[PDB]
Amino acid sequence: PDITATPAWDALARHHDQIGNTHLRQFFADDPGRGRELTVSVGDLYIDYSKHRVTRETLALLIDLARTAHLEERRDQMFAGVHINTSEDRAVLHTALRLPRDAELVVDGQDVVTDVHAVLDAMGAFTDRLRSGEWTGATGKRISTVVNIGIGGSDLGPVMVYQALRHYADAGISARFVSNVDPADLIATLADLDPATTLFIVASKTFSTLETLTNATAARRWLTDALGDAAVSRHFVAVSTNKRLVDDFGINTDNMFGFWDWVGGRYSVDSAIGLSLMTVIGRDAFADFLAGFHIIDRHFATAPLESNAPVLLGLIGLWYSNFFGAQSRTVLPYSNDLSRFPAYLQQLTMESNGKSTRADGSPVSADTGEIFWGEPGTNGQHAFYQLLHQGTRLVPADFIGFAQPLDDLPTAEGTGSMHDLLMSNFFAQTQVLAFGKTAEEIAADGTPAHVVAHKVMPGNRPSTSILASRLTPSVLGQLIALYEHQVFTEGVVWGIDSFDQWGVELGKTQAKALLPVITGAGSPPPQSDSSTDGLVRRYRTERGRAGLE
Amino acid sequence: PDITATPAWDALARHHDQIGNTHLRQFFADDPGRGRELTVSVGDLYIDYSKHRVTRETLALLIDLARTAHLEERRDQMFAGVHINTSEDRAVLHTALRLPRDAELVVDGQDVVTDVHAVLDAMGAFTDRLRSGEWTGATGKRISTVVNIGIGGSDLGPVMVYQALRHYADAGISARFVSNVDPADLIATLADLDPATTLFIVASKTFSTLETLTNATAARRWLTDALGDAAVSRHFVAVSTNKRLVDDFGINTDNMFGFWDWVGGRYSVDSAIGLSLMTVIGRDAFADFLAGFHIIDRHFATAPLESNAPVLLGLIGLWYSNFFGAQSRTVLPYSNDLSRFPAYLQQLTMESNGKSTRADGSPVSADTGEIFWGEPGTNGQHAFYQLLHQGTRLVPADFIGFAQPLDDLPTAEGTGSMHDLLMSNFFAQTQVLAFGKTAEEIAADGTPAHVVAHKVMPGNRPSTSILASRLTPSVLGQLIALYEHQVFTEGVVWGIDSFDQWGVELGKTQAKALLPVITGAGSPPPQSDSSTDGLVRRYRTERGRAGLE
Repeated sequence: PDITATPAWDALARHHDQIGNTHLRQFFADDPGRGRELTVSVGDLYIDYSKHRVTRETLALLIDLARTAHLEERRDQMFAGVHINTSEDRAVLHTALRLPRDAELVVDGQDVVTDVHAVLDAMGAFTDRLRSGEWTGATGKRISTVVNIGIGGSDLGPVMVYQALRHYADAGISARFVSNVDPADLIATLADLDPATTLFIVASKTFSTLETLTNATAARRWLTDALGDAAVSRHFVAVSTNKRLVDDFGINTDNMFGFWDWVGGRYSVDSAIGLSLMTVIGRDAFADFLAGFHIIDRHFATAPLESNAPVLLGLIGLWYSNFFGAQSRTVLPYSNDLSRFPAYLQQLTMESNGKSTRADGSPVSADTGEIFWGEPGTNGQHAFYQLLHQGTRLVPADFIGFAQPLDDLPTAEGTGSMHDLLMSNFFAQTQVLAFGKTAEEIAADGTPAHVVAHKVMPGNRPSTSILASRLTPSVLGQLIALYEHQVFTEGVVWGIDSFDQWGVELGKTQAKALLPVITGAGSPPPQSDSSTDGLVRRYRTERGRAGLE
Repeated sequence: PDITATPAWDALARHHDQIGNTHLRQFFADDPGRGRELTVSVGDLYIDYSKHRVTRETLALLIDLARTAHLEERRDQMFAGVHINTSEDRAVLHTALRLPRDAELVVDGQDVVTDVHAVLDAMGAFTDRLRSGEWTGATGKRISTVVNIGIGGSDLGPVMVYQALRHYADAGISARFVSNVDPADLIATLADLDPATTLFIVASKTFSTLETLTNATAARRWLTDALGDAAVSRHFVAVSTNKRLVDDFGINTDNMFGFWDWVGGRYSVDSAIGLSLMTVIGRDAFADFLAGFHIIDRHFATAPLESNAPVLLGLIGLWYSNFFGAQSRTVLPYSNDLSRFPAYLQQLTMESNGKSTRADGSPVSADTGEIFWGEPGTNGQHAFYQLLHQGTRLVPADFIGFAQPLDDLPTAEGTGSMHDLLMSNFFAQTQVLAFGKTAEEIAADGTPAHVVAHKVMPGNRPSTSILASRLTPSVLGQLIALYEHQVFTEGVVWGIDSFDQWGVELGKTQAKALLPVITGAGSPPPQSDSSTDGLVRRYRTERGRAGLE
């Protein structure tokens, strides 16, 4: 049914009519204990959601909305393996990817636990050979660089996760990632690499993906030109499900690591898609990574809604989006290693919840999925916080930070801690965003009167602070799972299908159709519209093709 | 005066009441020639703005708004060097940075043309020595890596620009960039570097910037531990204005390259801040870079508003933001080398126009500056276009592309062009975003009826396509200038000061104040609010400091 027509929804509209313009200064004045009580401690995460424009009543009303949407039933249905991906009629079981070996799960006649660990064991064995040097190139050398080839779910994860756990790379092998069909990507990434010490991971479920196979074939030519035709088998492995395409790409079929239809691309990093990560950090650390997801899964499934982190956060997001009209949310990890985290969340969130259709197929009556964007902390601070502070836009913000640093350096006087410098910003920014600074408060500073107005900080800019104990594989897994389940709760509330992605098909087929137009001999026929018609013609002349056109 | 109260503004509101729900399919049906006529060819740029929700009447009304805001007067006033940065009472003369040697410009008693080229010559001379090997390290070797240290305007430019013009690096020296105060940044970037062949560029106008000087001092310790104390002078240079801090950092004062108060950080890359770029591509290519800005400057200053690219684009942006309520704009360069372009534009646009105050100091009556975000094309496509296509958000989109590739590879059959593959997407995506696909059109495809609704592409998602001839230093300069002037036109219309950034000060001073709280002996006093109070305490325990607390 339409969530927008329920009493819970109306109750929230009326509530917003009352507190929608209330300032965080007043929220805190009225609610002294919120700083301690509107928090959730789970796993290695301390989650403080108190700097939000909510009362205890808001939270209860939001939770009411969740219950009328049957969040808990749908949640159980996902874990159990019912086909909640309605438009495609399939299960949604990324959560199964991180289940302990001893877990019990049979779905549609498949024992997924056994299938999952079978692949993980095979990855562990292959990867061990690489890290030990039992696996060698076509000439005698050990592999020192793994280069992943994929797009979307097959790239954003592997890259973010490699950068995030950089400190845990312990086998002297590094990784690179080639995703764009722009040939500049492949050419730049292979420039300084020795083919004899380089091994390729070609990641695609069908093994027919246009960019990936195009990139992979060019890489194969590079490898073969150097090492010969038979060398393919020890410089190429596949994360795929298609045994007959992998061979006969030249890849040995037992160097093919699979994953299933019930794991979506944007949910795939904890599957065989994480092969490159396991390569650089090892099967054990990889297992700690999976364990971190599981902690949050366990918490999502068992905790009451009132104390359920991903649910509360998802609901608070919806509060701003549907009732304040905030079009976007910004994620700001205070960690250079997490610099690709916001880009990862972009696919997770926007490809999941960027929908206009309910699961049944009826049109939505309200906004669905927010724009997600950000940059790591103390870079973003100097780039766009000006707008966060003094802009005209409501942008709920997630601050993510780590208490303990992995490595540290002294300040400029040769004492103290650069990490403490980092984190002083982490705490101050949310404080300043929330409460701001008045004209009177600025005037008391001694600022010239006519300058005061330009310095005024209106505040009321809300944030969640997530303070993890330390950046570890488990903690990374905890963070990803945390967001996966927020995405789930917002989706269920809106009644959309957040596990399909039909919106990308047409772009692919239309590109295939336009290719001969920009490539073929002789002038193109009139196109569908005068804009692409003019653009295609200019493209032809500019590529040196329209002499005679 | 308040732009929102003028007849031009009201005329636009009434116009929006009429065409605000009109679909691009109808816009094009009614206006067959728009594909050719709503374009501007300038420099090496072909700019097609026809896929926008505008009629010829919209454009005239938007241009009327511009004139009532005195865009052209303010524009001339900027070039001339009047103090349009009202809150700080200073000139805004980044445009002077790319003036030919023979140009005539005296402002406030300063001959800026002479001052500009003096610095450029000095950079040319220093940089030539590096590229030729006349400049050597403290041991006898040539410099093979330059590492820039800065934040904000002193980082985003140098990084984006190095990656964009990667193909033009021709002297065998590479570059790296260290911006975060998170020590992980410095530690990761220096890990595999030989101090004897490494040279540092420390970029900051005051040379007192907290992150930068902290990073720089740690780097100095790394360099000195290896090469000795006197080695500083040939491994450190400064882009700064403070001769007495540069020395006595240990840097030779004639290895200090300056820039002026009238160039803002987010407008500084074509100044001495571009030193690292000049190092890898040479003073000549650097001059072509500046020339590209100048072409667009010349065009901005002379072209009539009806055919003035940055003005039309700025106005169209405002149309969506102020009259459709679009909170963000996405920039999607189909080029892996331009992968950091969207992040660069984030600072340019949001730090400029994220304001709530007019130049006089009065409060704005409408939204000011949009959220800018994006990722390079064929990555973003697989990450978030799902939402662009089937989402619920209006996100005007800028597609940027290049006709000629720098280097190319064949497709998977060993013929054709990967670059043409890239560009087929470039043309198809805008086409699909604009016009979409109906239920009837999908049903005719053979799709099962109950699946049809999930595949529907509502379209009406607008875009500008910018097709540059080729990615060159000049073309990069043209693109940056193009955006600088859009930012200018939107700012002038809103009547804000887009060249100050007061909103960042408080965050800095509050971080300085919170530092002793998280660092000092003994438990912190009650903080300003219960959230930072709880967070600081958790931080202490987690860093191993609250034994006894």
